[PDB]
Amino acid sequence: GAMNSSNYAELFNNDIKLFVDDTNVYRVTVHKTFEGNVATKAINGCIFTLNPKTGHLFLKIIHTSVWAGQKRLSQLAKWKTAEEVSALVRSLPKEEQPKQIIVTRKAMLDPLEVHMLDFPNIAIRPTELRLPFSAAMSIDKLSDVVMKATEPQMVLFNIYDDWLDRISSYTAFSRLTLLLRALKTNEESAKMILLSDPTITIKSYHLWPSFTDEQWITIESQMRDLILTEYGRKYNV
Amino acid sequence: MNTVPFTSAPIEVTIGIDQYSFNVKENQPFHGIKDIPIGHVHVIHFQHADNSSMRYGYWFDCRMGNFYIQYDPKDGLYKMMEERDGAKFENIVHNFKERQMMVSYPKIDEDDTWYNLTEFVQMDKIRKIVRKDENQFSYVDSSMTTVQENELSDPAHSLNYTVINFKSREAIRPGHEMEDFLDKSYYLNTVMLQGIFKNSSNYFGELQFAFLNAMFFGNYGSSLQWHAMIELICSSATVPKHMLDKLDEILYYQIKTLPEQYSDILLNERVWNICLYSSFQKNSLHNTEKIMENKYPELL
Repeated sequence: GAMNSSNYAELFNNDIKLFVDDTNVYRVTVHKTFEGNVATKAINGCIFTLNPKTGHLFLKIIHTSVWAGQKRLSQLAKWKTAEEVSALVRSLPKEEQPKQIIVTRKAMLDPLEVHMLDFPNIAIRPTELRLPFSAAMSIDKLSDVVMKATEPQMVLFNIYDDWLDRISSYTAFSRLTLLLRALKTNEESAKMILLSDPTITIKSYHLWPSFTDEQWITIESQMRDLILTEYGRKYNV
Repeated sequence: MNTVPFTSAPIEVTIGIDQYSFNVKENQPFHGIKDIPIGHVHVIHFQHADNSSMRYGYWFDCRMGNFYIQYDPKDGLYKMMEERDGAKFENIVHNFKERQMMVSYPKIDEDDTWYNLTEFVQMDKIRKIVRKDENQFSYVDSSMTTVQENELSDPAHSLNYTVINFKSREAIRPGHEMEDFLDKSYYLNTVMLQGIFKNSSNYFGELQFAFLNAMFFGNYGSSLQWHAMIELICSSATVPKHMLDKLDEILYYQIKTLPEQYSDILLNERVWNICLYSSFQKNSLHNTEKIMENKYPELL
């Protein structure tokens, strides 16, 4: 059934699984028309499909042309997310196909289930976890490849960079969710924490800075403080 | 007007005939039901006074043979049997009528209720849902499971309703996932009407038979089937106008007949709210919407 705090270790076992987040598929700016009505203009989006064990990210870029002359776009966006995940699974060799797909939003269940009818042994699960994958587009290199796309494109990343060389997938996921939670709560302050020190760079082939083990502890502490500092403002507590 | 004689009533029982019912006392000199209207199916049904567990009954058509009821003290129920000897049967019925040992099917001349509930129900379709080809009449009870309930355990005792499943390859054409899921017209019109039922009359027969089994036996699988066949039409954008008009009439008489006190168990909130207020056909069921709003406003 639902993935929660109770069954959290299951994310790091040897059963292939993928998180699917559809938050950034259909993205708009709302603006005024010359007549003083309101209109939306779509921008490029992405499906965020992540193997939490390996860090492998299947970033499917959703080009604005998808939406041209379509109606009920927030509804279509769930079905298009499901079409593209189903197509990804069918493209993978059998031994690479997931056993489970966990959707971060319950509205993706029926669309994904219907598109995956050909795969009755792949479980489609919701989660009770509130994962911060919406903040994916706060990661500069992911944001850049999405906005520059001129056509539908699939880009493959490791969202853990080379972390699994030094830490477990449990710890790598904890680090990723803390970074994304911070970027989601206060993007400016999170980016300042990550790039404030000029001597620490991001490798051409990486998403995040090249931090030593001790620098990661400091960064992780600064991220926790940011999230509490911000929660201190929100609620005045 | 045909007759179903009873050998005797050795156990205290509530006897149903169609929408009517009578309490019979233990060893009361009851010998059956006369004046049963020719031209419809009928259902004769039972609920023992000493064990209300297992409502059970028999669907029959008096045109297909001479049928009687006899209590079996071994299996502990009223059984239907066919009398093949025409002259023995007529002779038995004539005797019981003379001694006025039979209740009269109590049909008011103005009242089309039974016709309206069974308009599309045919014995030959019942005998394919309820498989026991040695008998011309069909046994149903409270506890019998459907083929679909059994998939999700004795095949011989199943209700073989047509399986309907909105998240099945049968319901969803490869490459038309969103279209077929949001608009079930393909599934209704091509798969079910043209494909399996052949026509709207057979589809309505099964819908009406599922309802009556749900109402008279509290058969939960039957109730699921009735709701599924309503939802499949209401969730289709493209339905022939004659089918919508007929559905409105069918559902109106089902809601009209339903005991007021069973609406909590026999009506599915989600299906009715969706069908009347959100679906493609929300504005196509005027009679059904007015009786539901006036009789069961809490459900909605």
